[PDB]
Amino acid sequence: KKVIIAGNGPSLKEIDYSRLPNDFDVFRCNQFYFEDKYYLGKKCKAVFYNPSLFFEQYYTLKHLIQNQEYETELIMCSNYNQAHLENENFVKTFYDYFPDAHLGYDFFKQLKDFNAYFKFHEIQFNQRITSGVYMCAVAIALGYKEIYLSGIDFYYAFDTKQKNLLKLAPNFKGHSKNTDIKALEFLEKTYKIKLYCLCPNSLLANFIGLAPNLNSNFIIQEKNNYTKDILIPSSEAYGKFSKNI
Ligand SMILES: CC(=O)N[C@@H]1[C@@H](O)[C@@H](F)[C@@](OP(=O)(O)OC[C@H]2O[C@@H](n3ccc(N)nc3=O)[C@H](O)[C@@H]2O)(C(=O)O)O[C@H]1[C@H](O)[C@H](O)CO
Repeated sequence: KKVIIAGNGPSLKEIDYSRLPNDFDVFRCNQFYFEDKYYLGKKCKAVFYNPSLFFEQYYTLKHLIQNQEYETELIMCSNYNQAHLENENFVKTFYDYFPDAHLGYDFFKQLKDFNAYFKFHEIQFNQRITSGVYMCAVAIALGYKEIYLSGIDFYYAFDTKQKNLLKLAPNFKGHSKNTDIKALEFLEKTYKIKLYCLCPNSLLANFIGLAPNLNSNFIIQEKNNYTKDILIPSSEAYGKFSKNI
């Protein structure tokens, strides 16, 4: 099966739906649910969240599901088993606090050469990949062979400036384009998989070849009265979780 991997950049709103593969799974990340339309449908194979806001995103995801705004088979925390990158207790107890979820590193680490490539450049040169790229590695580890990229623009497809998210991550007021491209090329080259770019106005199309024009239709379903901010747990919830925070 093929996979569409979506970051949340402007390009997400500029998909050339003519080039959509026949049959595919969808990977989403972080604040994908801020999208004002279902640019890639309601059904996710996997949603990926950063360790630092995992508690709050998992809580928000449960409401998205409850409220029939999205579905997802897998729930991934994009960790790396590095003390300077994420809380060691959170990781240690993860499956007991989030039993239907997965540590992304369980899959990421199956790519030995890429794990090594990433670890070296991060710890040595402070080269971090974005989640778009992390999702790619995990996809390859699950045996996907064709990856179609959207929403990756090297710095959203929506107003991210929402009260709760601003409270949790005040930086919504590390990375580079090159670091991401070099990682993608490395993955393509080393693991013999195919990258495609679904967004021809994206700066990404300079680097990855355009997915092929089939004559695909896609219905972009509208959203109303939808969850467009992350939800915050109660202070008693944080109390209980606190060893892991
Ligand atoms: C403030 C802060 O912490 N920003 C980071 C950001 O530097 C980046 F690390 C990332 O990406 P995030 O912004 O959510 O966007 C999701 C992914 O979509 C692609 N994208 C999006 C917008 C854009 N203009 N150009 C892009 O390329 C990138 O592949 C990105 O990783 C991430 O984990 O990769 O996550 C956010 C937050 O940690 C997260 O949103 C909190 O839940």
